Amino acid sequence: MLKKKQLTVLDLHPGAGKTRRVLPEIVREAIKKRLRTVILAPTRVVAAEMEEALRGLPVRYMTTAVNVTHSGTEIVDLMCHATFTSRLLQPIRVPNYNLNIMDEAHFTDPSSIAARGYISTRVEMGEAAAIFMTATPPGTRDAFPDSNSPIMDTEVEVPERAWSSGFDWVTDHSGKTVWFVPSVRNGNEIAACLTKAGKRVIQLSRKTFETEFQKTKNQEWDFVITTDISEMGANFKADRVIDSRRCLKPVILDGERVILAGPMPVTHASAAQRRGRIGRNPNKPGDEYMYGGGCAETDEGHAHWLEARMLLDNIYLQDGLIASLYRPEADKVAAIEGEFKLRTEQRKTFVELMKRGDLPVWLAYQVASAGITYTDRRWCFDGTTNNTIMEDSVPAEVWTKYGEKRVLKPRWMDARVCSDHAALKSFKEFAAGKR
Ligand SMILES: O=C1NC(=O)[C@]2(CCCNC2)N1
Repeated sequence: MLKKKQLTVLDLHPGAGKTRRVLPEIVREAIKKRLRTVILAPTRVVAAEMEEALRGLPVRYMTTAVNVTHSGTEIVDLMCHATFTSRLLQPIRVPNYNLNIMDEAHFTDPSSIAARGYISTRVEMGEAAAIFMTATPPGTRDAFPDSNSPIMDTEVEVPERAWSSGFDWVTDHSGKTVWFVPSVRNGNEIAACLTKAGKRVIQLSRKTFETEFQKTKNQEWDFVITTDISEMGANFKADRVIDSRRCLKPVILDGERVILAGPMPVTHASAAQRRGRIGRNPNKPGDEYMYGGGCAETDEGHAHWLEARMLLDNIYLQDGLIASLYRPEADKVAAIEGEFKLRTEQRKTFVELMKRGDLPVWLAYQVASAGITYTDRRWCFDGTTNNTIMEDSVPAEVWTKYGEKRVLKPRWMDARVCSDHAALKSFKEFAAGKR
């Protein structure tokens, strides 16, 4: 696999040992052949699990998730998918790695799609080798793959709201359950219902992932209520997965706004990864997987593929050449390579709105392409009245950096900035000029 001009997909079934058995062996061969290598982890939690599998090998951990003393003798670098894409965007010179390893290469976040595009382009050019590690490569139609031990698969109606009757099987369980919900607000309702019934619940989501995941190892729990973030390598000591088979889909309407569409069916890749959390112990057969819907190809027209094109159009590759998306996922968006290329100063603003502003890619691009500077927040209040952000069914208000109380009404409306309480509080802070 380590021969240049070669991209290998390592598609062993979930729990076959890609991370703990195959990855250390690849690292050893790369160090023997003096290949400057990058290892890309989807989350800080997977990076910490990788340090355990790679302990004793000279790897440089470019993450704050691991507390190791780097000697300077390392030719292998380990960083998160988002860190790699960020460093490509920023004016930091990233080495041109001879070997690129992506763990959980199925991740559909824009920074992961961009990383796959950049890497696969470098391989197509004959400049580098790559390895994509995932049980569910882009374009999988099988949601029931192999596992370490047999899983009991059951199609059943799954509640997506609080309940009093009709779902006795949910609370009649004596083990540990991982429940995938389409959104944070949906998770809150189900968690409140389980807690009222005397159950110990941990909730997980993108923003609180590292902190709450530690609670899954540190204390006894009955249920874990999570969003799709737990599809990226998160390991649990569970015996059942309850799967709504639903997700939210960010959609760009008329090229003017972003809505969160659905809940709608997940892809086969997500269903296989959610099911993949159980049946991982060969000595314990009979783990259950209860699913409450079918799969569909909801990644076509999904805003993340357009956002990944916005990122690759602003990453330098070679003169005016721009990286293409990784071929099996390239038709998920109708986009021309280069259409989102920004001039030097607008590009710098685009990077800063994402890095410091913490805004979604699409929204950061609308602001930067309009020729607005990072600290100028007048666009958060001058949008049409239909763009009024609402808090508790009344218009949201913020004190501007001028000491004037104004209704939050952005020129470009992106539902992700107000999808939950934490997202709205963070966007109010940005509109206030607090970061
Ligand atoms: O909202 C805006 N702030 C600004 O400085 C501009 C002025 C006119 C066009 N360039 C950007 N717009």
